[PDB]
Amino acid sequence: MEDQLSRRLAALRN
Amino acid sequence: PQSTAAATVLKRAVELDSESRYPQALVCYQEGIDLLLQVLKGTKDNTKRCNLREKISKYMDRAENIKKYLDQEKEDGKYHKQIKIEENATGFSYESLFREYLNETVTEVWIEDPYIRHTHQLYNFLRFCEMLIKCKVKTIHLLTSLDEEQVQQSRGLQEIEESLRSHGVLLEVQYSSSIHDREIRFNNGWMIKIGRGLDYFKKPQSRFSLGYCDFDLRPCHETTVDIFHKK
Amino acid sequence: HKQIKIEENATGFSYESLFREYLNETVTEVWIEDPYIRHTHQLYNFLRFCEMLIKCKVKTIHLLTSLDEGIEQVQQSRGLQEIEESLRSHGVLLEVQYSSSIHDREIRFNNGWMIKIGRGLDYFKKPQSRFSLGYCDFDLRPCHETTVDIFHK
Repeated sequence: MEDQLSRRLAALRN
Repeated sequence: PQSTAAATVLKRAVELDSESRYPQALVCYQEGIDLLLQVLKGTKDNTKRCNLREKISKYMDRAENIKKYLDQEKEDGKYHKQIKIEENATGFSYESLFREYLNETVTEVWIEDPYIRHTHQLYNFLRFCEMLIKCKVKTIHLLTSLDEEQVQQSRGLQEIEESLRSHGVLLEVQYSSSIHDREIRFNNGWMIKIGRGLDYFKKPQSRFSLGYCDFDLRPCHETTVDIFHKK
Repeated sequence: HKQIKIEENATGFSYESLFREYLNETVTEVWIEDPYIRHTHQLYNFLRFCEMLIKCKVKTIHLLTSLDEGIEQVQQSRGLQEIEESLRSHGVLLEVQYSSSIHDREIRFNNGWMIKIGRGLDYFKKPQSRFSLGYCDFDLRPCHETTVDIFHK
């Protein structure tokens, strides 16, 4: 959960 | 205390989203989301920890979608407006929805909807064609997914093609089993992406319940509608 | 007052279109007299009429029709109740009265406006096919030839 969501935040600021 | 600030940011993100300030709304979403992670990775309780996942993943879906559309302006798009159809809402007839984006300059309509198979879906498509002829539409291009039960679809659209031909409107129907993206295109530049497509309606209450013939009074499923322009 | 002739096989004459002019936020009560609201398609004709009466803010509707002598009376009365029930859930008072003596086709709004149609609400021909245009949008449905008188006091 904290691994699935935090990675999606990286896709935004990519 | 710290999570309270995360609420204000996300609220502003929603406000900007509704005001169609998508570039600014996205950044606020990212900060609102990031603040929720610093709370999620801090909370120890298991019941509250699952509440935040729903909240975060819901916001994340919206944020990621906005980015997709802003990158999608490659000749194809321009995120102009998004109108949310809430669960069991009304006033969303095909006429009321495409009222603004329809005028005399529209002479060719493209529609990609994988779900035009069952009987009610055919009639949904039919009413969509009805309001498209009063305006100056010449040709309508439909692309739907293939059923196989497909006779009702293959013959249903065939009859609609014949009836449209009776008004001088040419209908071109093509099938493809590997489609998913819902897409509406007018040759004036406007494009519309509906979540469910032309199937965001739920079955009426009784045989003579209000909203049986006029879909403005017909309740709807929860779906999203995105508007774009091409110039 | 002005009379309008609807020619045989005419179009663009749905109740939404025909009554668009003499209807606004001022109308809060409607009266309708039509001796033929008995058959299935007629009950739907009346249904679409009510559909466009709340989009506008009407709170009371009075219906006066001739009861069917046959066995179809059962579905007629039952059907109009379901409509009255659905209207009630939207905040509309529907009143249904029967009389095998009335013959005048007359519609009345509480803003001074009132309309007399020749054939009444039943002036729409059957659809050509089961997927022909005008099936759901009665602005594309071929109408029977009739006249309509519109008065105002």
